[PDB]
Amino acid sequence: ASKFGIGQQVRHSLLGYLGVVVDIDPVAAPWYHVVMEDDNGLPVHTYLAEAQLSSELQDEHPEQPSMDELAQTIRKQ
Amino acid sequence: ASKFGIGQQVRHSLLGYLGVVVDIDPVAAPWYHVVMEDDNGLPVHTYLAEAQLSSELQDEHPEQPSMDELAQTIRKQ
Amino acid sequence: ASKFGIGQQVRHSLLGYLGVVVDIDPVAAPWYHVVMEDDNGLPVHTYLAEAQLSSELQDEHPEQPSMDELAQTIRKQ
Repeated sequence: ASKFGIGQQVRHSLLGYLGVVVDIDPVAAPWYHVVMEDDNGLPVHTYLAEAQLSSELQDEHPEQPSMDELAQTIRKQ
Repeated sequence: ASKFGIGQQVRHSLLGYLGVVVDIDPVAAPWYHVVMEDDNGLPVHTYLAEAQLSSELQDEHPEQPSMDELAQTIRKQ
Repeated sequence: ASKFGIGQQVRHSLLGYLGVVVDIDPVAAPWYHVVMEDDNGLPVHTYLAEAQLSSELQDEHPEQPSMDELAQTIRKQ
């Protein structure tokens, strides 16, 4: 029903930014609420169609620790 | 009561970014929740006063299809 | 229980952007929903851990009036 899950680290298929899925909106694919670090590194709330997202393989990002921190935190909230 | 409507394509009166109104907050004008593509092209959730927004005339944006996609989708959700 | 309050002007401890706390998420410190102006000056919704935030001293920002406007408005909504 949903390709990506809440708390999963994802990347923008086009721009390649790192982010975390924080919510999903149903009703052909669903939209995703994802907190995503931009150019500067601001954890910015974005609204992205499922086709704009790709799974992030790595679980550790030393350059972007806050996104690892976010993913772990959300996976419990 | 509200100058702009949910699902309407708008532009930032100053910066000129393209966006879509996704929600409105009442109580002199109201604030708008609008998903708006920035420099890089991230559909970023912004919070803007009514005075910062202008109607977008065009209904078709080949350079920014996701904003057209967003507007149509929201106009049904 | 919470270091920063809703409606308080804050700065990103690292990047130094100006923003306003619009909501707080509990359950070791809490996360903050803060509307924050980026490079271009977009009032962007960001999600920040308490450790990423610092109190903003000044109450008047002539270069960024909308953040002063936001703070005052939210302190009543």
